[PDB]
Amino acid sequence: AKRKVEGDLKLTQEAVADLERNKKELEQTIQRKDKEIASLTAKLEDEQ
Amino acid sequence: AKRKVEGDLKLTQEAVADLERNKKELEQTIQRKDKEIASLTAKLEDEQ
Repeated sequence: AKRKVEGDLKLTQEAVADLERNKKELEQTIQRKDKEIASLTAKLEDEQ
Repeated sequence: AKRKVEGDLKLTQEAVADLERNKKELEQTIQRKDKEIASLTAKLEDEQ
């Protein structure tokens, strides 16, 4: 049994490294959509 | 040796779930911003 518990822990850890892979593939979208509105919501009121 | 590792899974599962609860809000803020940028590209073009 201890083996099963350890296996579950390993699987949960696998989910977390991947959860680093999610959180950095998403934070790039945070910065990219930040610079787009910093381009657009600057230029929209100017073209207003 | 089994006993302390059983608690370590309880530690690591919620730390996974905390990022997994941070996973859905991080999509949610992008889903909050997925719509307006595709909207303002029309609005900037309609005013232009």
